[PDB]
Amino acid sequence: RSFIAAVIAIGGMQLLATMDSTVAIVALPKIQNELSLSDAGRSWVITAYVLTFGGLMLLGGRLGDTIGRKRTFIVGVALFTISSVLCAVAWDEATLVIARLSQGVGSAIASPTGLALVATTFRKGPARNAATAVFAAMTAIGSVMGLVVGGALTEVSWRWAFLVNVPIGLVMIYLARTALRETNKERMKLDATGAILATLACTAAVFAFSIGPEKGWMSGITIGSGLVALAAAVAFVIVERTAENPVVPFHLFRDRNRLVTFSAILLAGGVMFSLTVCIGLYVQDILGYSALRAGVGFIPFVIAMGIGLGVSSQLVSRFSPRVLTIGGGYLLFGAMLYGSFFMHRGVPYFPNLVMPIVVGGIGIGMAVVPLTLSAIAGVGFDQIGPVSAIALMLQSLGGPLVLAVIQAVITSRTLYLGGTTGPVKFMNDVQLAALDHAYTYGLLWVAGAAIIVGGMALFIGYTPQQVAHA
Amino acid sequence: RSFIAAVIAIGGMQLLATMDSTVAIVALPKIQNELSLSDAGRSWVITAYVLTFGGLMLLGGRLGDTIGRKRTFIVGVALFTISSVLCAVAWDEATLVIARLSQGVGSAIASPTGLALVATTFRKGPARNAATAVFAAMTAIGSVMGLVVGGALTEVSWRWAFLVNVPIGLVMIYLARTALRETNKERMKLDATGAILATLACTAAVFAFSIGPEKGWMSGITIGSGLVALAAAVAFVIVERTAENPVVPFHLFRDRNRLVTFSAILLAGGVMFSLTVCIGLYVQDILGYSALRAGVGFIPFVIAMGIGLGVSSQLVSRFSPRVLTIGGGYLLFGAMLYGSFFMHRGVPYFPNLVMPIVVGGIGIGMAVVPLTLSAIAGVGFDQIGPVSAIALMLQSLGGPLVLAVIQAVITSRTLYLGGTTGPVKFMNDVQLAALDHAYTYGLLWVAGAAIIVGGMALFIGYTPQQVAHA
Ligand SMILES: CCCCCCCCCCCCCCCCCC(=O)OC[C@H](COP(=O)(O)OC[C@H](O)CO)OC(=O)CCCCCCCCCCCCCCC
Ligand SMILES: CCCCCCCCCCCCCCCCCC(=O)OC[C@H](COP(=O)(O)OC[C@H](O)CO)OC(=O)CCCCCCCCCCCCCCC
Ligand SMILES: CCCCCCCCCCCCCCCCCC(=O)OC[C@H](COP(=O)(O)OC[C@H](O)CO)OC(=O)CCCCCCCCCCCCCCC
Ligand SMILES: CC(C)CCC[C@@H](C)[C@H]1CC[C@H]2[C@@H]3CC=C4C[C@@H](OC(=O)CCC(=O)O)CC[C@]4(C)[C@H]3CC[C@]12C
Ligand SMILES: CC(C)CCC[C@@H](C)[C@H]1CC[C@H]2[C@@H]3CC=C4C[C@@H](OC(=O)CCC(=O)O)CC[C@]4(C)[C@H]3CC[C@]12C
Ligand SMILES: O=C(Nc1cc2c(cc1C(=O)c1ccccc1)OCCO2)c1ccccc1Br
Ligand SMILES: O=C(Nc1cc2c(cc1C(=O)c1ccccc1)OCCO2)c1ccccc1Br
Repeated sequence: RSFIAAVIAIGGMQLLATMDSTVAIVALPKIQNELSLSDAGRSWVITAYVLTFGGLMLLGGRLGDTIGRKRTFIVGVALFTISSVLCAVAWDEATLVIARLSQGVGSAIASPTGLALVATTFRKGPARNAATAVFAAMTAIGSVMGLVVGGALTEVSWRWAFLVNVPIGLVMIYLARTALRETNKERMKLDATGAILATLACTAAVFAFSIGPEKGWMSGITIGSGLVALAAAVAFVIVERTAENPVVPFHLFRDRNRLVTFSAILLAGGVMFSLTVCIGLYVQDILGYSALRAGVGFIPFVIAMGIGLGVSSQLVSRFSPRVLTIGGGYLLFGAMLYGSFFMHRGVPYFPNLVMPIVVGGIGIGMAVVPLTLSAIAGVGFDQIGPVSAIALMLQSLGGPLVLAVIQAVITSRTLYLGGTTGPVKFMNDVQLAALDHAYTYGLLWVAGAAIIVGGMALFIGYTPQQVAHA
Repeated sequence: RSFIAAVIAIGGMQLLATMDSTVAIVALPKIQNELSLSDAGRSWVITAYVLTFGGLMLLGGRLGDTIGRKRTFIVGVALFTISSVLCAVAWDEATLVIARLSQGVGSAIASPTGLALVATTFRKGPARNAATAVFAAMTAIGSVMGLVVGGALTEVSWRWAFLVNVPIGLVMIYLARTALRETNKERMKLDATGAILATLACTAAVFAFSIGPEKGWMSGITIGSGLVALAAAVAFVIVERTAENPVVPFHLFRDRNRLVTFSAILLAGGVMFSLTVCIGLYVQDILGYSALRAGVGFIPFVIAMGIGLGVSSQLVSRFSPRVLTIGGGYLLFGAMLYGSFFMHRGVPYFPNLVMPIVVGGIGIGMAVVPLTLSAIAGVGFDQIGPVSAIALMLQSLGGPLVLAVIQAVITSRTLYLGGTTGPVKFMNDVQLAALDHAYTYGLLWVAGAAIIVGGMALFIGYTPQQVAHA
């Protein structure tokens, strides 16, 4: 009971953040019908959460040291649960933006502390391997349940979908309080100036990136904000040289195996993000599956991923992360190749969707556990805070960068085959066939990126003694 | 009985040529101890066959159009059979060279005609697909038989190893005489100047490439012969402009999927040749399996390849050559990755050699049939000669080019890990471990080359109607 409550409590914010993220995507069309926030306002509800999630994440890593990791986990999760209630009673556009900003602040504080808790509470060995498998398991369970919950009761209203995080948020706070021990260490002074410039640089960079498409990549407010991001980043690096208790220990990423590992998760997160988005839009637009049936159809992904994670936890103590990452990616590579050739519209479910999803899930499950263990391998307790934050930050940062290239390929080929860059709701059934072949073509580009990820996975070079022993 | 005698007869030269090559490899050390031809002559027995095999191949493609494809097949195989008897009674170094030259001339005349017989004897449809599988099947049966026969009765004498080709050589002539019909077409005049310059250019290019390492890449006989190859090649291209009945129809390779397909088999053949040479030296030097037990240990490869060829022959009428080539290569990719991580000296047979060999065999067998069908797809009868000759030539030309890069990587890492560039018979068991890990490393570079082959295979764009229908 003590072990089971511990792993469930630690992985709670992974369940909440991913489940809330998918519910937001499902409920975004109906927010437009009610609030009438226009097409400009459609992205602010998504970018508001992302803006402060990425802005405050590096602050949230070191915050667990100077206040405590367990208290930081409850405080961060509690703010998220409260923010979801305010989000579900939004009056207008302004209230919904402030509510989404508050959720990201709560999730920015708690997400790094969740992975840092994995590193600290469970001693290296089978306990950390099992905890890592469960931590990555609830990441996938949340997203599917978001589709099912979002797709199930979105008909009655979109407000009820957001209130569903309150029962889950409260039970995780109850489990965390009654199953985690506040290890009383000496509190460490926070880097005031170092954290201010990091938060300023990250928020400004995200603002410029998000606001570019809306207003223009050279208008002046985009590059103007990017100039402030560059200025803060340079001043942050200069100040961190002589900084005590740094927000980012740059000296730490000189091991020649931390850089390789942290470069791998950066692009591996980009491949995973572009894969979920592309498959999500393809299932929604081409197949027309709807959220409820799409969510119920992805249950085999969760069961398949659970098998891959469970197997890999046992295998990580005998095989190095190098082979397991390549072995898992190899399975995913076949699943995406199969889905790149036999994925026309109207194909049945069992032979064409159950198999590649199940095979791909085991590949993702197998490769996630070794990467997570090697990310948090051999750091300490005074430097595990920021290192966990950077692993989350690089995972999320690689999403838009790779996906931007992929979406350009979808758009380029959709015009080449004959198609329109408008909404799917107006298509000629031949422009819609062009879009069908554009998505299937871009899946090869995602496969090309996955090859590069495996290319630098060959430089990881961690033995299983460092990551999953003692 | 007519179909079985036909397919066995047509692919007989592939059995002879491949089997003879492996027997010469196995028997080379014992030829040295008797004839005492020194290290300089060690390669002249191998390069003499290759020098004239590549030199006369392009002339042998057009030779069936002016004399007859059935007559050319019997004459070529008969000269190979007669040359093997002379090769087995060699008195000294000079006569062994002349005997190997005569074998290559017979193989150069028969090999292009053998693949031309596949295209012309069997109508497009299930007959050609089954004949292609058998044609490729007996290439691998021949290689493994060369190990088993070479390694079995090498003990008594190496001369008996070369006489084993006479019972097989005679029966393939008998089958070809009583199972192939001489389709009486009008004989087409031969290109005199074009064939002469093509033979001169190819022989000089091979002579310069072969004699380079022995004498040096800049001595004057290397670039001097290379100068003759370039002068002949340029003159050959000039006279082929106004050539009636050309030896190489350059205009034919402008379809944008003939170039892609023929570039695939060039580098696909280079990948395959480096894979057998690297695995052959690894098994010989590191594992110390000896020829007889190595040959018996590769019997699962023949059975595994037979399953792959048999499955692919039925699947090629429903799936395009694009997906089958990628599907076959994907299986080979996993086998080579598995062998690149869990292949140390001293590992057992069943878990570490039977599985990667069987999986790799099915992968190669699956990919071989679609490539062969698309290579000979949509040509005719008056241009099938040179097209098949070019396909055999590019397959054989890609071997040394890719293998030169792979061997350079093997050597470089052997020194990096701490090793010696001498023979394996003097090793310190720590320099042999460095060589062991060098071969395992170079298997990754072969896997990188296979990926590039897969990328080019996506541009084939043949439907199954063009290659395996009607
Ligand atoms: C991977 C990082 C490793 C380092 C990780 C180390 C760094 C520290 C963090 C550790 C914890 C994170 C791991 C969590 C598990 C991995 C995430 C995941 O897997 O989560 C499920 C996902 C939705 O949840 P998420 O919100 O997490 O999504 C991803 C995030 O957004 C961005 O990472 O859903 C899917 O799997 C999509 C389906 C997969 C398809 C399989 C292939 C079939 C292709 C056929 C084509 C058919 C259609 C045609 C189409 C054209
Ligand atoms: C101490 C350490 C070191 C010190 C420090 C030393 C210095 C650090 C080195 C950094 C990286 C250098 C190169 C990185 C680029 C990637 C390599 C690459 O580009 O080459 C990939 C290679 C060949 O192919 P290419 O054709 O590209 O090469 C030829 C030309 O590029 C084409 O012209 O392929 C492979 O063998 C990879 C095998 C695995 C792939 C199959 C499975 C998928 C992988 C995992 C996915 C995980 C998903 C996770 C989701 C959960
Ligand atoms: C492929 C061309 C397609 C276009 C073809 C179209 C063009 C026209 C011609 C068509 C007919 C040719 C096809 C014949 C079949 C393919 C050849 C083949 O397959 O023949 C068996 C081969 C020996 O016969 P060959 O003499 O023909 O050899 C090749 C030639 O020399 C050059 O092509 O043996 C082997 O398979 C080696 C073992 C394979 C290993 C599998 C992966 C395991 C890796 C684990 C590593 C463990 C050790 C570590 C190591 C470090
Ligand atoms: C008609 C069909 C057969 C055409 C498809 C063949 C090519 C047009 C495509 C198929 C896959 C593509 C490759 C897939 C992956 C990549 C990796 C890509 O790099 C990235 O994804 C980098 C992402 C980043 O910027 O962070 C560069 C192009 C490349 C080599 C692509 C080059 C073009 C390729 C070979
Ligand atoms: C010892 C540890 C640190 C592992 C490090 C190995 C990697 C640095 C190797 C393994 C796979 C290699 C790649 C495999 C194949 C290729 C294709 C190669 O070009 C070819 O087409 C090779 C075949 C040829 O034409 O000769 C260019 C380098 C590259 C990307 C290689 C670059 C170096 C890589 C990444
Ligand atoms: O995120 C997952 N899907 C999606 C991601 C998206 C997206 C849509 C989806 C959908 O699925 C979907 C939604 C409504 C109706 C039909 C399908 O539209 C914007 C970009 O992001 C996902 C969750 C769990 C498991 C696998 C996945 Br692919
Ligand atoms: O040609 C095949 N092997 C070889 C190729 C070689 C080579 C050696 C071998 C051997 O095997 C071998 C020979 C003697 C003792 C032990 C092993 O030395 C020079 C370079 O070429 C082969 C044949 C059929 C199936 C698979 C293969 Br890999």
